Amino acid sequence: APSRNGMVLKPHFHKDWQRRVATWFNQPARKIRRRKARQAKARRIAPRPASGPIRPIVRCPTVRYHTKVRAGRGFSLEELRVAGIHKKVARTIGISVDPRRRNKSTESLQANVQRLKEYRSKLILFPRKPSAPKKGDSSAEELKLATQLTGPVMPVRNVYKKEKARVITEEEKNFKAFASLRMARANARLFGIRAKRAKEAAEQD
Amino acid sequence: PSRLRKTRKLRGHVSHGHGRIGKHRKHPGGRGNAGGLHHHRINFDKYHPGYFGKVGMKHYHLKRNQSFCPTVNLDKLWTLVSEQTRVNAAKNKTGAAPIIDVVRSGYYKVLGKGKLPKQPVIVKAKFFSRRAEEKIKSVGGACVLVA
Amino acid sequence: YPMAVGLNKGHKVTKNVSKPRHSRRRGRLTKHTKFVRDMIREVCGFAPYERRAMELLKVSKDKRALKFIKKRVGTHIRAKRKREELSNVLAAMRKAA
RNA sequence: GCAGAAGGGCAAAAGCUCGCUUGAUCUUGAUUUUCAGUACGAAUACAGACCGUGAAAGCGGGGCCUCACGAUCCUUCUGA
RNA sequence: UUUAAAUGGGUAAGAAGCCCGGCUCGCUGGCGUGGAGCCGGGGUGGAAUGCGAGUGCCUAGUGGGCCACUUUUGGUAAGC
RNA sequence: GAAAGCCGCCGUGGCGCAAUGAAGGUGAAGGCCGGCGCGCUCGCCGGCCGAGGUGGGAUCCCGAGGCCUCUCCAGUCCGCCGAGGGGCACCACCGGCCCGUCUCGCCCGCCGCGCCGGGGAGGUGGAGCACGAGCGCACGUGUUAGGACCCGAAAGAUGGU
RNA sequence: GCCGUGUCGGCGGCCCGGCGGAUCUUUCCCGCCCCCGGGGUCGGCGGGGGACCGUCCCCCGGACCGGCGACCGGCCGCCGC
RNA sequence: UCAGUAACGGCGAGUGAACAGGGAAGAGCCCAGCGCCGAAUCCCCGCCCCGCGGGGCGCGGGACAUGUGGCGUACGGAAGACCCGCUCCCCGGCGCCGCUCGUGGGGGGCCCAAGUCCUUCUGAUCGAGGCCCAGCCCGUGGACGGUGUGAGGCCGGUAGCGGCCCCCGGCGCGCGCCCGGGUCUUCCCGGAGUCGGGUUGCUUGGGAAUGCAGCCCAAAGCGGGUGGUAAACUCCAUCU
Ligand SMILES: [Mg+2]
Ligand SMILES: [Mg+2]
Ligand SMILES: [Mg+2]
Repeated sequence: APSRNGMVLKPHFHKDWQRRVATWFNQPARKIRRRKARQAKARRIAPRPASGPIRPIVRCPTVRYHTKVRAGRGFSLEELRVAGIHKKVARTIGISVDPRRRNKSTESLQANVQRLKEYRSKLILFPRKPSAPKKGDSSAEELKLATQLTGPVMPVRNVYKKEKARVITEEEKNFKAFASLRMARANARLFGIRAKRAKEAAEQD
Repeated sequence: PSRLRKTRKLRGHVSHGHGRIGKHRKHPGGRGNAGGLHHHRINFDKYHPGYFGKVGMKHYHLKRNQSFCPTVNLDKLWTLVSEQTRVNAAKNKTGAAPIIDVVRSGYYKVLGKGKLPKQPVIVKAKFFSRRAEEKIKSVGGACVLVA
Repeated sequence: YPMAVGLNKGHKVTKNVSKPRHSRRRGRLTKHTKFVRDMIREVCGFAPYERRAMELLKVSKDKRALKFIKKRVGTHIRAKRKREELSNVLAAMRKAA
């Protein structure tokens, strides 16, 4: 069955696969079924923003992706605690809440508090009949538009710094080299062994 | 295109391009990679040497994110910034060298590749090779390391 | 001079101090619950393996006692914890008399 | 005569007797034979160590040469 | 088996060849020895006949053969 | 119109742009000039540059000389040109570089002087480097897996009458 | 009357011009961190501003061709009436 | 997408996931326990407030239930007492008005223009023709039926065409329900023949056992589970 210089191959067709076949013939039909499920969901709700609540700034895990910024799930009660809004009030203000999320850094904590107060300062509420607590006159003169598009406060905006130009000085052109990588990597794995021989000379008397 | 193929041209001829003697049936050598050590052995060496056996250590559940480091070597290093930077770098004021950080360009390690130009840089990478950083320290540049 | 590999790894941030999440204080003894388990182990008593254990734990030896508790209660981290609270009954039976 | 089946080879010898020895060791490639010009096996010429013998040149990394043997998977021992 | 054909097999019949000058070497070693290598310079018409070659990829069919000179094996011989 | 059109802070991702090792990991630029340390079989500082060298090599460039109704004076052109030059792709060869291992060796470094890091010179193993050629789409041939060019058993299994 | 291409200039339109830049400006403008009610560029943060460079929109001069981009004048030679 | 990858496999033929990442969609909660409230709770029957198209909050009797109904409470903590500065709400039912983004749904019946002149034919929908207004209509030149090939003869098709009948989701009079937040102080704080272990089966890519199941043994409470090589020690992370 094999021949001249070729590829040794494993087609996974040793199983009755013509019954379990999937053809995407309804796929234009479902694209105009979930546009009409977005349009008849936009006009059904309110002047409330389409594509739902405000999402947080979130950094990705796992070395490959930890230099980018992603839209997250909720707002991690500590960030709701500092911003001053209540946890059961917040999801009818338009603010997503994920109670199982942890804040253990401070800079990424203060980023989303700045984000959450910037949202509250660009929000207009409607009283049912015009009582308006925490709210004043005509609704920002009818709120300048109707409904937003694919993100209320532009959820990614992954930004990079300027770091314009520097002068190649001493102690910078001279030290932080490949020897610093090799010695720091070796002391990372010779740490527990060297702390064992130190015990052996501590029980030496 | 059924028009352009061999079976329209081969219709009228008896064995249909397969021979009176051999008379192509279904599976005369077995199905797939059958007999790879026995009767198809001379095919599997001379074209796939290495195909049979254990060769290393097993690592259960590897994650293709722990080992992720892309590389850029030094010829592709000045294209990470504009060409408007390096023409502005060398026009005789002071030792003002630009930054080139490969991490916001999506690279982690800087390898060596000759003809890094005469200007100084400060290059912010996660890792360096020793051929790479001594090309940089010979154009008057610096090699600053980032986590 | 921060770097990725070595012994002080990672980008340097500053830690957020926080009172820990309430789910983590789950198996604490909570003195009324201490009262319920300590009252009910004298109306009910000891299991047959841990009466044989504490009559090996007073006379026979201790390496053979835990070898008997290794087999019946499952693991080693469970066998020592059982062996030390049978010894605290055996100490309270004899030395508190 | 050279252990033996044959053939080739061999005379201050490759035989016979004696004297020391362990090169029947450690390691990388190349090549020949079978051949697809693949493998094992066998062989050849080296190279680098460490050795033996001899006064020395040298010879020796098994048997005077042509035969005497065995993959993957698994087991086992050895090595830094 | 001393001797030993006919047919046959290999190689050679130039410029990648020849000569001269110099210099590198950790190889070799009485020696400006030996041998390799490198650079530079000098002289092209070097058996007959015929012919355009060189090179890579992809590749089907085939893997039962049969006969006749001459040469030969088994067999009494055979359209064996 | 189940089409077509657009997005680009929708390029995430795929393949390619870098290889090698079981792995920890490491990871592809050289030559000259001028000097110096025992110019010590080894090297060091500064400049010039910059993919090395040899043999072939289409094309191109130069080209003495050569070719015209009367002789000495000047112009474009074109054909013939021995010779010489820079040499494409590519082939053969030599050198070089990176990784794995081997042997022999000496030197340098300090977020800390160590059963620490780095370097050297020779030899071998690699699907490498030596100024990138890939990607997407379409077609054709080939091989394979699928009922697989068409038809064909003796069977085996499950559930029933 | 005309547009093609280098060369600019009027920096003109840049503040009543488009876009692009991992160019610059720690003296601009907004909510903050670093110390003794105030303050130090005292190093920046989030954003806006306006310089510079790269390319495209006019005006005067200048360069060539007026190229299948053309009309009028005169010329030559046709053409039907 | 990862990825035909890690991994499994007479390591042969073959098999073969996940986590990041980009999207589609996005919504969160309740209980037993532990405490508190005179069982503050529920079901049935009888006559009524008063009703359409029938279900109730009101009244009176029989049961349920303390072996525990209901309220407030749920691990993101909770409750109570303080103190501090706010605030009077939500829900359905009834009547009708005002809409409904393709312009809400269902149903019926309606809506442009040659059958003109000549001509061929069994029969025309054929062929020719309609002044310098292009013979007529066109938001209608889809389709089909009519003695043959029809924009105009006829259903229709076009059009935010018109009128009809029934039905739906949503404003505003009467019922029904109604103190939240912060700071401090004290008290409270959890699911067992289950986890786990051994062994045997089946299963998985899961490999010194991924999952499941039988049998045996069987917990703890700074505990337990997980951290992809069996085990001991140790630290950390994470979940409950
Ligand atoms: Mg065939
Ligand atoms: Mg064929
Ligand atoms: Mg059967």
